[PDB]
Amino acid sequence: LKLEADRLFDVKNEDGDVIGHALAMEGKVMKPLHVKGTIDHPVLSKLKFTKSSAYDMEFAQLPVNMRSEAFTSTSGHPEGFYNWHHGAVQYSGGRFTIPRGVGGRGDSGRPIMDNSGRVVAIVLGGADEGTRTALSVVTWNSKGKTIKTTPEGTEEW
Repeated sequence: LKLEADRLFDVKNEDGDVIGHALAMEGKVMKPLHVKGTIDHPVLSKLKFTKSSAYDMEFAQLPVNMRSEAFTSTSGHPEGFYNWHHGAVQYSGGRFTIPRGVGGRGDSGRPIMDNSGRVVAIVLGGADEGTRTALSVVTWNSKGKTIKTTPEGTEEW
């Protein structure tokens, strides 16, 4: 059996469709800015969100309590395979890549993470490079600063 904390939340549209996800990580609730909807959570949906347009990110501070049920980011990540909801992701030459036909609407927001459980990046969109989809993500470098990879022809999910 799998018992996993309160970290990934649904973001629904007007009639209720899941159009994206929001995550608890490093003391903040966060979600892609382009995802226009409401976080499906009684406490989280009422918080005041700060807009970070240069990274397609929108974040608010995790309530003192929820602070323990949260992910953790990680700077150092070599090439190789990673994990995500739909299976194995793939860091290769500075860009993550998943098979064609896997990514789609509602997949923006979910984390890509290692085997140790640290979040490497968060998904935003994808540009199809023939047989694999290159991912557009918010990732982070050695001295903290977050980077924002965006492939050519990326259509945000």
